[PDB]
Amino acid sequence: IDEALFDAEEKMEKAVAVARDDLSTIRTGRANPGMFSGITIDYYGAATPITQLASINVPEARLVVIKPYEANQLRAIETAIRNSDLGVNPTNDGALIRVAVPQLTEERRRELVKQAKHKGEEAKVSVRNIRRKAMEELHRIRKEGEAGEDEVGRAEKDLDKTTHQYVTQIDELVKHKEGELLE
Repeated sequence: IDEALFDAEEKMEKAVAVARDDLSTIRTGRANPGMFSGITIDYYGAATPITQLASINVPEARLVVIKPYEANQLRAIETAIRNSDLGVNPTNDGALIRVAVPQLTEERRRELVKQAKHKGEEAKVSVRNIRRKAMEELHRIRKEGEAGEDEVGRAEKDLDKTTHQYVTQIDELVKHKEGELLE
């Protein structure tokens, strides 16, 4: 009973954390390092995220400043940022890549709102699957008479509450993202 519930809770929480970082990769007004994570260059044979290859810094609200660890990688990093879906055009002063974040077209906000809702959908499905796995275990325990009927009844109601708890948190994260998109 306990192994199944505690493990389910621990996994749900990881899944919520995973969703939080997933949403943080969405292009938004008020730039963040997350939106750069998806972007990747050919780094000596292996595609590498430029989150790994540079130090992203966000001074002003819609102004990003990026410093490549190995200077000769600037061109490729700046080119990757140019050819990404971020809708930005970088410049450089020989050492630092300067990225100006333009305002999103209302035409592109709904599109990124739909991506934020989809990422939420993914994680909620994953939370539901974790519940189902724990729930099947609870059903097996009752079938085999490995715990009292009321004991499992209690665990079932606890498991449901926990699931709702974490499905809502995901909804909250998406609502908060949808808000950041329409700002």
